[PDB]
Amino acid sequence: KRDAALPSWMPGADLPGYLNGTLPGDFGFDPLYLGQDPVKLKWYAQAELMNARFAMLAVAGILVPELLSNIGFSWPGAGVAWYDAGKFEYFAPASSLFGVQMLLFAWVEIRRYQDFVKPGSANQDPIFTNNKLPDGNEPGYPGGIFDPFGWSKGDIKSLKLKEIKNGRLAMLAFAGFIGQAYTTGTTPLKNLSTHLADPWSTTVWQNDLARL
Amino acid sequence: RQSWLPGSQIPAHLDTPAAQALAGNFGFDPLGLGKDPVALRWYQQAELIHCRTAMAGVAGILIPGLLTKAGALNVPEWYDAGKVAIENSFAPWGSLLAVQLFLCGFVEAKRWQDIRKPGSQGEPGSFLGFEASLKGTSELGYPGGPFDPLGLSKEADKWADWKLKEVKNGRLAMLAFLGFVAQKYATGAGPVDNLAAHLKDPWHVNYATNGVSLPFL
Amino acid sequence: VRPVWFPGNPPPAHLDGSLAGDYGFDPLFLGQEPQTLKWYVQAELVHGRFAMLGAAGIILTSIGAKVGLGFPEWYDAGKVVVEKNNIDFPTLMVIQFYLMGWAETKRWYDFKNPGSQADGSFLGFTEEFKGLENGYPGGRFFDPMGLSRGDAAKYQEYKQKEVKNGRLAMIACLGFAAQYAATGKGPLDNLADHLADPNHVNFATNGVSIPIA
Amino acid sequence: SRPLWLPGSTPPAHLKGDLPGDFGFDPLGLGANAESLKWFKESELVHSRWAMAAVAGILVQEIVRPDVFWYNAGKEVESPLGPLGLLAVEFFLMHWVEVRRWQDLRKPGSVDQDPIFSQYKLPPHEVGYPGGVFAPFIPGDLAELKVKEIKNGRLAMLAFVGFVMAAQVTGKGPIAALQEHLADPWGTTIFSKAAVVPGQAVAPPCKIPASVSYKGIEIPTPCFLQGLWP
Ligand code: CHL
Ligand code: CHL
Ligand code: CLA
Ligand code: CLA
Ligand SMILES: CC(/C=C/C=C(C)/C=C/[C@@]12O[C@]1(C)C[C@@H](O)CC2(C)C)=C\C=C\C=C(C)\C=C\C=C(C)\C=C\[C@@]12O[C@]1(C)C[C@@H](O)CC2(C)C
Repeated sequence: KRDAALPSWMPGADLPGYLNGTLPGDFGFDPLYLGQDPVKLKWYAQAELMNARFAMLAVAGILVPELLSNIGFSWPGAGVAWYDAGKFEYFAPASSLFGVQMLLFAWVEIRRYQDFVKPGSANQDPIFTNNKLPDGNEPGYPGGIFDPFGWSKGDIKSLKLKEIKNGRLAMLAFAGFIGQAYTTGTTPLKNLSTHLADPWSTTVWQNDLARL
Repeated sequence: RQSWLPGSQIPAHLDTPAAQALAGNFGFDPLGLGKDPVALRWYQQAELIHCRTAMAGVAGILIPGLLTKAGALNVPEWYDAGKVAIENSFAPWGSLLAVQLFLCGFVEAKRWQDIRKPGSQGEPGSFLGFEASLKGTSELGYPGGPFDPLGLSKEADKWADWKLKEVKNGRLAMLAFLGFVAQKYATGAGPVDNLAAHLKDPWHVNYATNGVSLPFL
Repeated sequence: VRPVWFPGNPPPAHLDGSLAGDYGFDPLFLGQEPQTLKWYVQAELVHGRFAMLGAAGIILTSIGAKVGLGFPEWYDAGKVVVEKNNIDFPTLMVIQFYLMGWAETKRWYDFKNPGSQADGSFLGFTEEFKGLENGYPGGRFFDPMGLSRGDAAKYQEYKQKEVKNGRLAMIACLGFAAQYAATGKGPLDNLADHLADPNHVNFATNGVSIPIA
Repeated sequence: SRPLWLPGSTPPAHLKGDLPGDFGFDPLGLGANAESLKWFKESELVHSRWAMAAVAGILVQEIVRPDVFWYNAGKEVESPLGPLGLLAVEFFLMHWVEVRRWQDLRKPGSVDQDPIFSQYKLPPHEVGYPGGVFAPFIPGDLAELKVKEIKNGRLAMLAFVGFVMAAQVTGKGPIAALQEHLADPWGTTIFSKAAVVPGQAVAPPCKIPASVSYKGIEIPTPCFLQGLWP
């Protein structure tokens, strides 16, 4: 039932009709029919954006710090694996940092949720009432102060597709960090160097068979 | 029409519009226990209370157990916690239990009287202004009001799905607790210890080799 | 008019010749009631198909043992497999009744309610579990080559072959048990001994079958 | 109307000479169902094309590399890429190629487009005969060439089976085994080395080791249905 002009995750396949192509990154992939219900699909679309944008920040926050250390840049946190950052000594105890984090994230997340329930109802600054986001925004794409450079005024449809594509790739990358670190016990870029050193004897088959 | 046993004859008393409006109706009543409509209404309340208590109880055994294994917490086995807690307690278990019966008895009595006369606990003047919030909703077993702080039940388009999830997880939790009791006697270890032992060697560590469940073999 | 098991005797009324392998043999009238006959038709086919698998499995492994490829005798295979491979017998027994219980129960409730297993309740599969006839499932899973979906006349011929080979296998399996009890040897040890001296090595000289001899 | 596998016989009803290489041979009636025949027709071409390349490949290996037995070529070959490196590349490349071929069979015309370069597409074609880039040169009539392909293909399928059983019975490559036949034709046939009569069965011994040690593991190497050998 899906339009044949739309791109497909499996060329030639007959895909569900409810994925009509409005959402970005709509390739008709839903073999388990999780998004069949329109009410749940609405929630999943936002959840995909949220997990996708945190994954992109997280992946960039795990490679660049490791890349800089390998280059030679020196700073107190250099050379610390992403899975050992918790034990590192910061200016404040980790417990107090977590407490501040939840209070700050309670404010912004409840503001974001208010918009999802009633879009356009959280666009106004509560203190400096003059400030406000433009009235045309949609859930998940605030704009206004969140888009200071005005990129959203261009080809928005292409930009949203680029965002979700990079986001889906970042989500897989973070899942790779968990699996690779758990099985190899080393940082992701060290794993890449091992693979490039001898690609033909460093596959997951080679590595896991040895550990078997 | 989803059934617990595809191709079997669904009981007639579970195919009525009233019965099919119950959450989790898969046509399962081989003993005909719910054949009487009045009894089915009472047993539906019993299933919800067992579901919700089992879910809270099993979560109070499984989550602390998993965290204890991970080292986040240090909680004893569910079957030893009562003794450990009472030693460091401020009251003997007899006085602790008696207070529990008084407090539980009071709220259970109010729920009991609501089953017999739905909405009757909203009788003006009975409670100190709070009776208005004790009328419940149009469905027995779903009080709402102060019992639903986030107001998730107000979403009509999601109401049927919420109820099905509750009964499905509730039925699963009840079987999990029955599994904990059986596995405690069969193996003499904790539920997470049983899970780890099975995963270590699934084909040699199970109930067919515990020496209790299958005596004929 | 059709050939019968006892030439000259008319076939019974309830055996009208439509079923495969119908030779009018029911001297005890066990299948007189039509609903009982349908159940028995499936029972004969399930027995026959299990016996055909058992006869072929016993024969093949017996050949391997005879030509010295290291196979055990069918009456010793169970012990050798569990001990050699370190398999818990009760665990294997439980898995067997899970898998057979699932397949048998679905077959059971298709007999009680034909086509009831094709509603999509099992993982969404619909047509593969509809069934074609009593005791003849058909479909893409049970008949992947669609030999029941081609020539109707050819299909009826295969039904006659299946039941006849099935009855022969059931008799053969009874022979394996009786011959092992009488001789204590494997099926092809018995065959080899008979061929060496047919006149003097047979059931009449084994010291068991004819006790008065 | 057409030559038959058994001259003087009547072909089955479901075979009418439409397909290339149709000589009315289907004694068991496996192709009576139309849907089955479409799958079997595709399968026969794939088996035949694989067998033709393999038979040609084995023959050239023996001539070019007479010192290596094709049956042992799996373990004797040593390359830097290693065992699992080679297998990983083969798995992914074959998975892509086979799924695309498979999709055309299910839904013809749906995988004729080049995924990467949008200007390249396969012209419409029959299932199993993808023209275009796959067929830059067609020497003559397709109908005649399709018959030639399947006839040579059915011969190569039997040839490969002959290579396997000859190798297991003689331990020699196809050409070496042939020269053994020519030296003593009356004492080298399968009849000359095997026989079964009531009371005695004589079979040749499997000339392939029961197991092979390969880079620290043991690979079983059983003869095919040895217990059933004549
Ligand atoms: C996306 C979320 C997220 C993820 C995936 C992780 C993942 C991880 N954190 Mg991290 N954290 C995350 C958010 C946060 N962490 C922390 C604070 C910490 C701390 C303080 C520690 C970790 C550690 C760990 C690791 C736990 C496994 C381990 O080694 O156990 C075994 C545990 C240990 C060997 C640690 C023993 C000493 C430790 C001081 C004991 C107390 C630890 C706390 C109970 C941690 C509580 C974390 C909670 C609040 C998220 C793992 C790599 C641990 C680590 O890096 O270990 C090498 C660690 O010590 N995290 C905060 C608060 C700012 C977070 C806020 O969002
Ligand atoms: C058409 C495929 C094919 C065929 C017919 C053969 C045939 C043979 N190989 Mg060769 N090989 C084949 C592919 C490959 N081989 C090898 C690597 C080897 C080695 C290392 C050895 C052989 C050996 C042998 C011989 C005996 C093997 C045996 O009895 O194993 C018994 C059967 C098994 C051990 C396993 C059977 C597996 C199953 C039939 C198929 C599994 C399919 C996969 C799960 C699919 C996914 C993977 C992808 C790539 C398709 C025999 C001549 C042995 C030899 O030379 O002996 C003298 C030997 O030592 N082969 C590779 C890796 C590059 C292959 C890749 O395709
Ligand atoms: C985002 C994609 C991505 C990438 C680029 C890599 C890259 C690498 N992985 Mg990782 N991995 C990923 C995801 C990824 N992984 C995920 C999701 C998991 C969880 C299952 C793992 C689990 C894992 C293990 C357990 C191991 C590696 C290892 C490796 C190395 C290659 C050898 C190997 O066995 O790979 C196997 C990798 C996979 C089977 C991942 C398949 C799934 C991804 C998403 C496929 C994407 C394909 C697509 C065409 C894009 C690829 C190219 C693009 C990024 C430019 C290399 C450093 C090995 C290593 O560290 O060697 C030193 C190793 O042992 N990975
Ligand atoms: C079924 C196909 C097949 C397979 C699986 C093999 C397998 C093998 N061959 Mg053989 N071979 C084949 C066909 C095949 N051959 C054909 C058709 C020919 C005739 C040209 C040969 C000629 C040949 C020779 C002369 C030799 C082998 C050797 C080998 C071995 C080492 C291969 C190697 O080092 O590759 C390394 C691979 C490369 C350097 C790159 C190869 C790239 C090719 C040319 C691309 C082909 C594309 C084509 C479209 C594929 C069609 C596949 C299929 C549909 C037919 C290995 C056992 C060697 C041997 O015996 O070693 C002990 C050896 O000396 N083969
Ligand atoms: C309430 C419940 C469990 C409650 C558990 C609690 C509070 C546990 C609390 C604690 O653990 C903590 C947290 C911490 C520990 O340190 C201490 C304790 C105090 C131990 C289980 C119910 C468990 C209930 C179960 C298992 C009921 C099963 C019923 C079945 C199968 C009925 C089937 C049928 O009736 C039908 C539906 C239809 C008929 O036609 C046919 C038949 C077959 C009769």
